[PDB]
Amino acid sequence: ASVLWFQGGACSGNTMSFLNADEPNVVDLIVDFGLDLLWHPSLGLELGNNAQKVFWDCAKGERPLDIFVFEGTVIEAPNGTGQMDMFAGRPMKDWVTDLAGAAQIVVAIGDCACFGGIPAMEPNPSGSTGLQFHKREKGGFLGPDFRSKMGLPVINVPGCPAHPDWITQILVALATGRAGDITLDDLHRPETFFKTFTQTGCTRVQFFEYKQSTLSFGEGTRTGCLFYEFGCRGPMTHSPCNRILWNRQSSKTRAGMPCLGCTEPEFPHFDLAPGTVFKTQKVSGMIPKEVPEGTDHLTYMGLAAAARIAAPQWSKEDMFVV
Amino acid sequence: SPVDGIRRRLDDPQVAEALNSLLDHADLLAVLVKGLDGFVRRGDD
Ligand code: F3S
Ligand code: F3S
Ligand code: F3S
Repeated sequence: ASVLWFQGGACSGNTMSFLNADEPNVVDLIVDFGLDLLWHPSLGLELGNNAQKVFWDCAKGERPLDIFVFEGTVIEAPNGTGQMDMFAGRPMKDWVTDLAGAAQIVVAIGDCACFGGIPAMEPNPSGSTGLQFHKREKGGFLGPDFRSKMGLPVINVPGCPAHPDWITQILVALATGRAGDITLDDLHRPETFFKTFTQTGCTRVQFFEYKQSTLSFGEGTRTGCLFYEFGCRGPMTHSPCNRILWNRQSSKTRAGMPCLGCTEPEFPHFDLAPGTVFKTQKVSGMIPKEVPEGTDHLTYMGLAAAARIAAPQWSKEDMFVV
Repeated sequence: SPVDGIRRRLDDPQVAEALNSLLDHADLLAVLVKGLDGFVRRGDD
């Protein structure tokens, strides 16, 4: 299975995260799983005209392209020319057009590629967009009706960056005959990773249940949930970040950092407008503006009051102790 | 006798039926009193 991994408006974080892959690690994925990595800007040996030969052979159908991985945004500025992202003699968006049209499967890795991500933040100088989404709005660069040659839409492996497993396990599934096991949600994300929430497996959910808030960073995060004071988007964000830990160690929320909802197409949420960074926007100083997914402010708040009154003592003390 | 007078209700069918029904859901009474004890010992909390 040939893989061509291109980077548009990328920071290469998805590649670096991918390189952190374990079980399989990246080398075993590239070699031992029958995935022929044709080229990758961070890893491909070919430069210049040899690399362009590889790209053109993929684009024109001279050689098969099974998986086109795209990382980074599709940069369309200036004026829709895409010349703020010139790659191998073309605007990167033209490469995207050709290769997405050539690939059996197109995988957008990372929010930039999936939805536009950080570069698509206003004022979006690069005219960045995702492959098939611009933020939540379906269509992105390739249009809502784009399908790869295997009939799939762009497989969106979101995250900023995506966790290595979010792509590697998909690649293994494709390589092991389990492509049919891959189900995609409405954002084209693999449901095997994105039916759960970041909160799922968060070490602070018991504090969340009892509405015990982390009050401060550092040692303050030895207790409490980050939802109330730090804008944790865990309960509104689909991800397996607390199921499949980052770097096989931790997750933002475990570590005391609020989930920024990076697997969600709106990321960065509120465009990091003043007062929204590591803060919970609240109505009347008590009611979070955004409640967990599938809840309503009145039942949430009622249950929150009930949970506060019935809170056990341990939920009000440090638990992640030295 | 007073104590034998209650011992007579013990062999009274309807009284026996009700007492045996109290012994049926005795667990629930125990758990509600345990819940009350718990709530009391966590009343400060
Ligand atoms: S990791 Fe980097 S490539 Fe985009 S998805 Fe995040 S800015
Ligand atoms: S339970 Fe965890 S995911 Fe965030 S909302 Fe609380 S720190
Ligand atoms: S910011 Fe992203 S990496 Fe996981 S903890 Fe939140 S979905």
